[PDB]
Amino acid sequence: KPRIDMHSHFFPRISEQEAAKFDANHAPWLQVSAKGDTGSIMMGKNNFRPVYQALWDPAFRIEEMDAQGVDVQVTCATPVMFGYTWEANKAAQWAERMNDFALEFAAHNPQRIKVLAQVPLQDLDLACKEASRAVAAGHLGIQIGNHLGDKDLDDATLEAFLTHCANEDIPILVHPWDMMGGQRMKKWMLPWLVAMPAETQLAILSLILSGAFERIPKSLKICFGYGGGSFAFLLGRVDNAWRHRDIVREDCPRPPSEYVDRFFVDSAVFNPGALELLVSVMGEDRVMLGSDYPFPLGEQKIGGLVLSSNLGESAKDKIISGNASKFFNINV
Amino acid sequence: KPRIDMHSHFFPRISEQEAAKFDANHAPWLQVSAKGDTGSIMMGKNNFRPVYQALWDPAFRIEEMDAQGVDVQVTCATPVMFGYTWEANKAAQWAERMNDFALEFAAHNPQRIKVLAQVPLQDLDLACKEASRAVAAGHLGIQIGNHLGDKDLDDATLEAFLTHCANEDIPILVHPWDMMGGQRMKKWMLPWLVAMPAETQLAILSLILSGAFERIPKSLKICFGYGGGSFAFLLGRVDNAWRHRDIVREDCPRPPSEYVDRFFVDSAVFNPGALELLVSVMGEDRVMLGSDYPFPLGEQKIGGLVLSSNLGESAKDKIISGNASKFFNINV
Ligand SMILES: [Co+2]
Ligand SMILES: [Co+2]
Repeated sequence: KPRIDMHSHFFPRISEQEAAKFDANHAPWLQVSAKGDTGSIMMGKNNFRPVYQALWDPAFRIEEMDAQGVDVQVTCATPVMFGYTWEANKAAQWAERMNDFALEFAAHNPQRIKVLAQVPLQDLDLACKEASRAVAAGHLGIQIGNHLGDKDLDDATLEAFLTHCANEDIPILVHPWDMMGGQRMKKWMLPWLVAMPAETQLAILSLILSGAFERIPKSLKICFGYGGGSFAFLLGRVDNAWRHRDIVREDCPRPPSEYVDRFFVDSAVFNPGALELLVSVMGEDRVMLGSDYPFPLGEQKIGGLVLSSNLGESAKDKIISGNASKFFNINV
Repeated sequence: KPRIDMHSHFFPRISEQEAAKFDANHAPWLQVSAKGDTGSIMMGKNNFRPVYQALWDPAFRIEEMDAQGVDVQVTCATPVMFGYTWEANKAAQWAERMNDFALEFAAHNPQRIKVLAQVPLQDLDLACKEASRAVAAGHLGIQIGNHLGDKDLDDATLEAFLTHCANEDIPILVHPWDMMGGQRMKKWMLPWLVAMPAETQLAILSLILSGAFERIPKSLKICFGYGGGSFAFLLGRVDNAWRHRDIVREDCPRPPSEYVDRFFVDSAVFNPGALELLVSVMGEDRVMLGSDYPFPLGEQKIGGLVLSSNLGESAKDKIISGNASKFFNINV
């Protein structure tokens, strides 16, 4: 059985002065130490995140997959590369540059490294073009942020994008980014612990309660990061509301929990009971191993949590291999 | 066996002028309709929120209690009553009558109807003043908003307040209000499904990761509303972050999951699996039955989820009744 990890990120070699050529405050670039082993994602002139080789260097990444026992890894852009706020033609350009970088990275060993495209989502026309092009060019689908400022997934532009992908049999992974919280969550990585899972839950819900899933064709393949946030756990609150308020029910014809057959989630929930509640709510067919490699708060032993749970033989196979094979049409 | 509902709310009978004497524009009052079965919480001259009778009628509440088999019920201010933005010294008094009004509602019957108080939390001194006098007066503890603007519970000022309450041996129910989200959660009661649980989780993690518990004594009896939100579901992720980053660990000397013996949660989670997972995280002694009566999104069949679960019979007894009596001081 081949182990598949479908949530991992990369960042290419981009010089400071080139990030500038797009935007001197918000275009990210990669400062690497001369040692070669480490560096940081930068932002204008500011440190954004400490990183290490496996992020940019595909050769190095292979050992680490050998070491982890990971055969096939589907990887994508680091969310900070998204460029969703920017002027649209630069973002469309930026995306095309990055999705090419990504193809290269994978070319090192295209059998074992698969990529996902980023798109200039603030512009529906350019975004569908990049989606279609980049999948022509090798990508197995797209990764988008869960929202566009105060447009959430129920917005018509975002729905139309999912609908473009649906119609072209292009899979989508949705990653939270640009977290709500303004000024309250500056210490202890709260943005990662509180805002992020709520962000993701809210992507799922914006689609459910807006009646979006009645409009998007049933053939869409859409997956949600980090177990779909707290979605599964708060699903009962959601149904309850739905049953007792017209305003909650107005746009959503079926109970919200009936819609769990319309998307997938990854496995990264960091706890045996959570994963089980998750697989319980979602079904063993809709969960995929993702690790969030190679970041500090990803699963440092990939598959560990699944490999050693109270779970089905076939279910574990589905989660570590089966599900993702189909979702991404990876020839097992 | 005597069922206790420790999460409910009231609004008082304040005459517009006898209210506006505080703020002609922002002090909330209650308008009682034609028949007498329906109302509206009014803001100065504005229609804020319509309301059914049991929010204001103690005599009527009793009948509904008897109909549910609730023997004792603890009720607190509706979040609109808070006024944590308001000029301290004014609210210091405004809180006082809110709390006297409360006692006035709990006068009709004290064996069965119990009160917690609100405070002018924006000024520490006035709030500490008020809590003590209000408890002395006959309130059983207090209810606070989870946050005050950008000021979360890791605040030395808030922390101080809680340490005060532990020392005077006063219990505290934490409720989420004034939800994060800016312009984003506008339909389908999204703030209540997403913002609310995130907020409650934020409040709990604020104490844990800030180190607040290594400075606040074991004597604080603090409960968090709505099952602690998504806290118990996401605990796995926090322990993982903590293990993997210095900034998560920097102020919290022990793994976050160990602090689960320093607080309580109510049980309003509206799902069998969620409840068991939550008791699995918190234990039978730290989960109390709360309905959120009389709001529509409260539990209809009060106690139903607990009584309908595969849990230890005496565990059931503790949620329903045992724990709350100890926690609040309710004669069995
Ligand atoms: Co990620
Ligand atoms: Co409430």
